[PDB]
Amino acid sequence: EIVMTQSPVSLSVSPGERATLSCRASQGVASNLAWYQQKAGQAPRLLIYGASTRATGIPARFSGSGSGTEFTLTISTLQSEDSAVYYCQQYNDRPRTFGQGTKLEIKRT
Amino acid sequence: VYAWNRKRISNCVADYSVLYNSASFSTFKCYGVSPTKLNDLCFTNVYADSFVIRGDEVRQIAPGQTGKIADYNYKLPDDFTGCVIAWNSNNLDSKVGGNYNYRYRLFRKSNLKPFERDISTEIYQAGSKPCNGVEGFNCYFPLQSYGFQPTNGVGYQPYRVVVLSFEATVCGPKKSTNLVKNKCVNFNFNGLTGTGVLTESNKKFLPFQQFGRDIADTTDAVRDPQTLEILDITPCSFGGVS
Amino acid sequence: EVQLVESGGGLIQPGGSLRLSCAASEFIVSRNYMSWVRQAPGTGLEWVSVIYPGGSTFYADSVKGRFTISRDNSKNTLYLQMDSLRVEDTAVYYCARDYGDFYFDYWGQGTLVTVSSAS
Repeated sequence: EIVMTQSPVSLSVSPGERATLSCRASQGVASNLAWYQQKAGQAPRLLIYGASTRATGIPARFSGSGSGTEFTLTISTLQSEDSAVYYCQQYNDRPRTFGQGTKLEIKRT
Repeated sequence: VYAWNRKRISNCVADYSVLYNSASFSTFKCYGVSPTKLNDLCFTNVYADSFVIRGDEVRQIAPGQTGKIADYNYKLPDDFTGCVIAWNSNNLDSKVGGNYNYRYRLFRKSNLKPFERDISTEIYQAGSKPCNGVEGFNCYFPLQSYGFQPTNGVGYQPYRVVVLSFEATVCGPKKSTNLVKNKCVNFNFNGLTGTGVLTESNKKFLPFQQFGRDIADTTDAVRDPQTLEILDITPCSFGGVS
Repeated sequence: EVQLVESGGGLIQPGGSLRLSCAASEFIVSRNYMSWVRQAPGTGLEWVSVIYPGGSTFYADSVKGRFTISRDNSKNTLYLQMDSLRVEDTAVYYCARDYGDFYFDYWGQGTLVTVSSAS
């Protein structure tokens, strides 16, 4: 199976800096990736499906792309409601394995 | 695969060992009858169901299987006569960036009956609202498209699969030897079994009728069903000894 | 109204049995594609099982043979009976509606099961 790994496992970023998150896929998938966002005690929404399309109401802030063995999500202007858990999940291999979660928070005073 | 092409094959002679020995086919295993001995058996009508799938679900082309393709695109009966031919088609059916002409029924109302055809692209009802022909939330298109690349994995590649289904005219080839003259042979011409020596004859057979006969009916002459010449049949030298 | 409300969690002995439920809203359990997923801390989010329209029950290789799923068609409910629970099975379980076997469209709130030698 594809065992997921997030390299930036914890990233503290200023309120609007165009932050960069990533994962690597341990096997070879063409563009079979979806990005997920789980908020604090909330339902984990999809962000990106097919690694290049924004599904429904997903803004132009999210410019996630990547292929093969390196995948990257770009968050642009960083409202404080984006301080959440970012997953990446493949489409190709049964059983489906989610990402380990990227903990993104915004530093305050 | 959802618009799976079915060809009726009737009133001809079918050759199956050429398909068995070609070695261009990845999966060739047969249910109901061995591939060697389905050439000496024969049927009434032969159905050829051709499609292109992804190669990872070729186990789903089998009697009594579960999955998207077996239950919503092409269903096999349990009492299945005939079998499955599977071979790779990555150099023709897969294009760079995605060949998306091939589609499969991702959603349906129920499972299929064996040998059922579905072409209807009516909008699916995942939830409860009048979808009214348009696409929207819980109102999806029931067909999902195959994504074919030339750089992907081997089972995740397009595979051409042709399934032959059996059920009486469609009977196969027949040849053993040459014709054998002036020696005792226990011949078999079209099914008539007789023993004797075959000789050149002067009996001017009329062009329609096949084999000769005499008074106190014995099949003393024959034309061959093979090359159309005339052969006397003489009984095989049976005298007593003193 | 999209709701997937879950129940059946609680503390059980390692080697005991329990039963889950996922009441669905506005769509049909027995005719749509959904899945049972788990989340435990330290580990990632993990797929456990998926269930089709009528279809077949597909399990993870770790829990194959142990969990079972038997959807009950009296209402929009989805169950999972848990037998022979190991020590690593402390997780919150979520019922998640799928787009076939591609991607998790919707999720529940999850019911969390803790298994331990305590009270």
